[PDB]
This record gives sequence, structure tokens and C-alpha cells, in this order.
Amino acid sequence: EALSSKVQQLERSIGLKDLAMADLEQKVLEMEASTYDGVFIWKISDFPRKRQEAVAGRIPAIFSPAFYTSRYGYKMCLRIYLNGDGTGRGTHLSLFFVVMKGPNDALLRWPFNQKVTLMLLDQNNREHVIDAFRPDVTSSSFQRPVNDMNIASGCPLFCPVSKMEAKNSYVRDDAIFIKAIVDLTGL
Amino acid sequence: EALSSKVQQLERSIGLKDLAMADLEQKVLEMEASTYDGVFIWKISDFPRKRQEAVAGRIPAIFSPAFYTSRYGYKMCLRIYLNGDGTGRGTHLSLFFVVMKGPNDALLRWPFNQKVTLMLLDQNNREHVIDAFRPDVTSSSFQRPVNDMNIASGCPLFCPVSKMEAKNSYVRDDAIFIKAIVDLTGL
Amino acid sequence: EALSSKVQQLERSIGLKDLAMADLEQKVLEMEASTYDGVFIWKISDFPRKRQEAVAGRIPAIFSPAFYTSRYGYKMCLRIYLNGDGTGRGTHLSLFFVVMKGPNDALLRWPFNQKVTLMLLDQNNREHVIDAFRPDVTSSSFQRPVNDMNIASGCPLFCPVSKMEAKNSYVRDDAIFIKAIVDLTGL
Amino acid sequence: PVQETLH
Amino acid sequence: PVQETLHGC
Repeated sequence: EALSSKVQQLERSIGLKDLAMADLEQKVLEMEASTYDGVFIWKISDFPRKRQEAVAGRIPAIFSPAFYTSRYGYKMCLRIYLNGDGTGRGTHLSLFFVVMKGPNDALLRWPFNQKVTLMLLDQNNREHVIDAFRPDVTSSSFQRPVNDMNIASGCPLFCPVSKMEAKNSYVRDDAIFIKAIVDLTGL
Repeated sequence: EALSSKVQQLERSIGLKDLAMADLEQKVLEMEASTYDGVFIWKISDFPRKRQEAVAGRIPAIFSPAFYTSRYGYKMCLRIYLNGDGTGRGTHLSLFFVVMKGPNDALLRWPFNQKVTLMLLDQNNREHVIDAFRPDVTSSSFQRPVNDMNIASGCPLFCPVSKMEAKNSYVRDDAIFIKAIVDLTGL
Repeated sequence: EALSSKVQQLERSIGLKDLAMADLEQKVLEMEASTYDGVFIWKISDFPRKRQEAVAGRIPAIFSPAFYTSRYGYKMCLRIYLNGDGTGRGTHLSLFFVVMKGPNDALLRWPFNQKVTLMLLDQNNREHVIDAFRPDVTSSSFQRPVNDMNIASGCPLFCPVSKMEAKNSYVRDDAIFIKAIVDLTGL
Repeated sequence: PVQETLH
Repeated sequence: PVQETLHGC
């Protein structure tokens, strides 16, 4: 009993600390993808699988790593519903912009008010899927963040499901690229 | 004895390793704060607590992460005494500049001779506490480093303890922001 | 047997964590050395020990961490034989350029066709060992990668073993610096 | 911009 | 610049 206890206790221990390893691995992961010039290219591998998980309702949307407007600027990321959200449910690829809580928010001007351009790159440089917008200053999505993330706001009808998938050049070798450009005017 | 010489040894294993993890986390935290353009914003949280540790003589000064003048430029960092050093002990906030041993020192010109500007940001962008200086070329503080760090050199009377702390806008949500700007002229 | 069994499982998960932690320390170190402007400066320490290992056949060549032409451009790295390869084996220092498989190859133009300049820095800034070239477009070394790395291509007879080693200024404090510059014209 | 439907 | 104190820390 003596050892049998001091044993399964070091195991529970061995497990708690394993959670602290997976966290640190993701923090490093987020760090490798972060940019600071307002430009971000998000590659989504295992496209087919992730589509299904969306259609099958299992996993409706995916968040992308974070990026900033400058070294100490706004922290942001994207969110995608490979099978639609709201008006584009089941018919369109929905793409959203997310204003996250940044470590420097106290130093930034609010509400967030930079033009944002969203793109679905054509892997044939022929015809990309592009759209843009200016923040709705009265929406809570662009108010100084209180939580980890604000409500995502963007293009629920960004791209017709058929357009991608099918064939074209958007999806190649089971992956797609999403590009976001945050206009830096004023910053 | 039976099989405890191993477990009581595995426990020493988990424990001697848990310390290596604290190292790594510190290195990851450091990579995440590094900049390479000579500009560095240092956020200090738990200001209240850290102020006591200074007054209570427990923790006199804190070092900040490192930053560089360029990808392969000089490595540097700041050092603050929330309760003063030298002429400003118990009256002022002492902020210093540190030239550290960088992996490319051999390729750099010495002594270090770049202007350095230091400031305590007013989280109301009203009146920032700023100060600047040009290296004392003959001072050991700016000669090619032999140790990890040279002797810190800067503003022992940077800012009156009373000015910050109290209220104002320098401290907000138990945290402050220190900024350094290294002039790159010549580099 | 019983506890003796749950004790081996415990020792297992411990060293397993120790391995993931070491794996991650490297990832960290690899991220710490990458650049995204086309310029890379590689410092090789323990030069003496590593030169010998080359002569003693044990370690013929060494790979350097990776770097890119831009945040989402080509992934590349260098390779050096401290005692020769091919035509300069045992006489010259062989330095090579490698086009690695990057996470964004699908978006890039191929074959790789960018001027590549290689240097052996003189720690006296006197006479650097410099060479340059334009990729052989019909060479497999510059086609879009299929493996982790393409066949290295470069300067087999870069710098005479004697030229360095001996003394001069290339070797100092048992370390040297190698530099690479990838022309960005057109990118 | 149009906000997402919660999730 | 004024150097930091030897003891201060």
C-alpha cells in the first residue's frame, strides 16, 4: 500500500504536468504563425476531412492563429465555417475577422477602425476570391475587448461552397490558403 | 529498499526535470518579447505587489527581456528598481540600460555609442515621462561585453515615486508600460 | 509485476515527457534562428572539435537552421563540410545552398531562380571570403521540392582549409560566421 | 461586416 | 548616463 500510493500519486502528477507541456507547445505554435505587419496567410491542411466535420455538424468553425497590426498593435485572428454560418448556412463558406484581447489594448485607440480585406487564394493566380469592409464602429465586435475574443464579424456569404471544393484551383493537394490584409492607415 | 529506491528516485527525477521546464518556459517567454528594430515596450504587471518587494527590500531590481538593434545587432535589456538606486533610493524610480553579450558581438563596432531614449508611458497619452542620453564612450557599460551583462547605466532619478504609484495614468489595472528607443543612426 | 509494472510505466512517461521537452527546446532554438528577409548569418561554435570530426570522417557535413525569402516565401538552409566535399575533399571548405520544402510552396513560382551570395566573414572586417551564383534552372536542386530537402548546390571549393583554420581572422574564440544573402529581385 | 451566428 | 550602484540590487 505504501508504494502503491506514492506511485499513483506521482502518476496523477505526471499527468498534470503533461497538460503544462501541451500548453507550452501551442504557445510556441501560435508564435510561429504570428505576424506584425497586418498581413496573414492561413493554410488549412486536411481540407476534405475538415469539410465533413463541418457538414456533419461536428465542427462548425475553425479559429486561425493570431497576428498583429504592429509589434505592439492590435491582436487579431480569423474564424471560418467551412460549411457556412447564418445566411450562408450550407451554401457558402463563411469567413470572419476577430478582434482579440491584446497585451497592449490600454495603449490603443478604440473602437477598432481599420479596413480589412479577406481573400481565398486561387492556387493558379487566376481569379482569387476577395472581399473587404470597414468596421461597424457601433458593433461590439470592434469595441475594446473585455473577454479573450469579441464576436466575430465578416462575410457569412464569402464564397459559394460549390465554387471551392468542386475542383478549380482553390483546393489543391488537400489544402487551401486564406489571406487577410488589415489596412494600416492611421497607425 | 524493495522497489522504493527507484520510485523515490523517479520522484527525484520528476523534480530535477521540473526545473528544466521552468528554464524552457523562460526562454519561450523571452523569444516572445524580443524585437529587432531598437524599439521595445515593456509591460510590467502586478505593479502593486512588485512595488512592495522593492520597498520591503526583498526584490530591489527587475530585468526585462532582451531586444536588438537589428537581427544580428547588439543585444540589450533594461533594469528597473521600483524603489530607487543610488541617488534615487526611496524617492525615485530608477531605470537603466544594459548592453548584454550578444552572439554577434565580434562583428560589431565598440564601444556602444547609440543614443537611448527611455520613457514611462502615460496610459492617457497625455504627458509621458521621457529621458534620453548618449553613451559614456569610456564607461565600462558600453565596452564589448565580457560577462553576460555589463554594468547597467541610465537614469537613477528617472521618475519620482510619488508621481506614478499615487494615481495619475501611469499605473492602470495594476500594470505599467516602460518604453525604450535605441537610435540606429550609423548602424 | 504489479507495482514493479506501474513503476516502469511511470519511468516511461517521464522520459517521454523529457523527450518532448527536448524536442520542443529545439523547435524553439530553430525559430530563434530563422529570418524572413533573405539574409542569414550562421555562427558555428566549437569550430576546432567540429573540424576534426570532419577530418576523422565521423561528421562530414552539418546543416544550418532554416530561413526564408519573406514571411511566406521559400524555405532554405545551408550545409557545410569543414574539410571538403567532391572536388575539394580534404583541401577546401565546401559550403552549399539548400532549397527546402516550405509550407507555402504551392503559392511560389518555380524553379527557384534567385541570386545566392555566400560568405565566410572575417572577424576583422578585412577580406571576407565571398562568392555568388545564379541557380541552374534545369538542376533538380531548384525545382519545387518533393522531399524535405533538394540536393544541396553550391561551392565545393569555397575556402582553402589552410586559408581559414591556420589563424588569420576567420577563426576567433573557437567560432566562425557564415553569411548568406538571397537576392529578392522579382519577389 | 456581419456578425457570426454565435457559433 | 549614471551607472547603477554595486549594492543597490
